[PDB]
Amino acid sequence: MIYPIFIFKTVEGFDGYFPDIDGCFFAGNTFADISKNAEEAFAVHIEALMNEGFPLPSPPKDPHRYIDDPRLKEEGGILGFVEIDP
Amino acid sequence: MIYPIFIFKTVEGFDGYFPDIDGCFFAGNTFADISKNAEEAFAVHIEALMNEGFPLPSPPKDPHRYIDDPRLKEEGGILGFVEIDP
Amino acid sequence: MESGELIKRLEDAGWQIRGGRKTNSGSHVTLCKPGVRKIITLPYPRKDISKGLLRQAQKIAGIKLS
Amino acid sequence: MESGELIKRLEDAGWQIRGGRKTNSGSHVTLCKPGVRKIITLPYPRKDISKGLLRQAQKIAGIKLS
Repeated sequence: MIYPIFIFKTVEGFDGYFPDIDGCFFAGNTFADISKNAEEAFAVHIEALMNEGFPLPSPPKDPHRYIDDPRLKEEGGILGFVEIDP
Repeated sequence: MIYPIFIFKTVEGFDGYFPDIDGCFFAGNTFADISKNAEEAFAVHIEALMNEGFPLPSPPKDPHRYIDDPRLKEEGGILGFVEIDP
Repeated sequence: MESGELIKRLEDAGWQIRGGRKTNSGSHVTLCKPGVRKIITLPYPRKDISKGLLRQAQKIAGIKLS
Repeated sequence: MESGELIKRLEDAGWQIRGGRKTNSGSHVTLCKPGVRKIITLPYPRKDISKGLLRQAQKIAGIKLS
């Protein structure tokens, strides 16, 4: 399944988070690096939610929800896509 | 190859274009359509250019170079990027 | 605005339908303009088109947005 | 601000490290805070963290980071 990520430029390369998964952050030096790191972050994060009994995120929303997300505008965020297979 | 894309809302879903590829437009309805349809529009566009023997678009900029693009600000668009490979 | 009206605005600006192309999500229309070595690739058919897209279409093709 | 600095600020705010798992040369740490039904997942080490990330981290942790 294709997931949206919000990413931001750093000195090393990029970092960001899943806008649908509160608290799930990741980073990488190249786009290939940060997509790998994001998948890793995803897996570690979902398993923690399930272990703790916290709400699990839902699949990606309507495109309007991302186009209207002020976090992109605020800090020089870019929308990316990662394939994740649970 | 990494290509920046600009994304805007329609009633239906979204549309947009490749800022580094004049004339290359795409659209869709669901979140999953964004990267998929962007990539198909690219394939259609480049193949047409090559069929006619027209000049190919100049190489794409790094996505973060478009972060302050007034076209995004003026019509409520967001900056994305897709990875394109043969 | 729909795909059809955009295409006719492009024709008004001297562009011509080159042909359709079909891939694994929907179809596309390509256009060309005589004496110009460029292509416009449009998603088709669409019931609505963003002001963002239209502004860029004007930028590249010189259509009226009216 | 480094990954490690951000982690310590979270600990100061009462977030607790649950452990960390091996990764593309680095790792990811998860944190939870008693009474909060959120997880924070961070890559480490990172020499620099974007203001975009920090801003979102502020929202999840409910503190400023500066």
